Amino acid sequence: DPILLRPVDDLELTVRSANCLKAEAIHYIGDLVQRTEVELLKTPNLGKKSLTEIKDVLASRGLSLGMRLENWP
Amino acid sequence: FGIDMNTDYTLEEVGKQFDVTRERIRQIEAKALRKLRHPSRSEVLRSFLDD
Repeated sequence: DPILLRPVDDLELTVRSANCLKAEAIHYIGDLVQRTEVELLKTPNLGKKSLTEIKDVLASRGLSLGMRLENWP
Repeated sequence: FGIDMNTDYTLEEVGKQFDVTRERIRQIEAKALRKLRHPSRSEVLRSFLDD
């Protein structure tokens, strides 16, 4: 899908989450959604609000965490 | 700009309207522009630039 290879640039996220994901260094979401909840809570200095925001931006476009992919990217 | 009003205003008149210096107003304008530049608020907008 073109969108999970669409950068976190275009998630319309807040810059706090920007710092979190820059630390994690996940540019596209095709590997983002295979990661679980604790794999996101392994973030440096990241808590409930930013992660609820990221699940918000996922379920705005019809996705979430934990999904499985094949030959990605 | 003059968007849907009378005369556009300099930054200082705007800071007057919000009790800020013009630098505060430049920060606000730049942040709003950066927000709008991204698609999902800008797909149709940039399509108005038909080229």
